[PDB]
Amino acid sequence: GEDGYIADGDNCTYICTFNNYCHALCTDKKGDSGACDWWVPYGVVCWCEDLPTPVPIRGSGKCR
Repeated sequence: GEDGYIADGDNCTYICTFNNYCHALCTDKKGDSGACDWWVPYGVVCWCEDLPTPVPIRGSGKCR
């Protein structure tokens, strides 16, 4: 469906160092694939491709 940085129900991304971790995390959540992006406005977090609407991605605002 959509692409972006997988977040949790409280607007928080997931930290990473390796692409494998993000890949599994993303696939675990029905995505196509995933990779760790080292330079993002939130730090080094997971980015997913073709992630379903049931799963949230980061949006504008705070992580609480």
